[PDB]
Amino acid sequence: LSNGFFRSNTRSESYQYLSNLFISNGTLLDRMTKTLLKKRWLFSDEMKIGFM
Amino acid sequence: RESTMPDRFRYLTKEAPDSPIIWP
Repeated sequence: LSNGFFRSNTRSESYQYLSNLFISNGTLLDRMTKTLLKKRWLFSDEMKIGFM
Repeated sequence: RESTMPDRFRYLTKEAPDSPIIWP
């Protein structure tokens, strides 16, 4: 299995890009987690409202 | 009473009254 070290590094770069994108927009997920803890149920219209 | 129901839909589980007929 010479094809096991290739997928791992691809997922590593995917994780790095996801981390770099999530770090800058951390306030969005922070307020959104506060909202989810506040009101138990949650939809996509609330996504688009709370993207600010 | 604890329930797994969202807060937005709470008004949709009650039967609203209707205006009675008046033309007779």
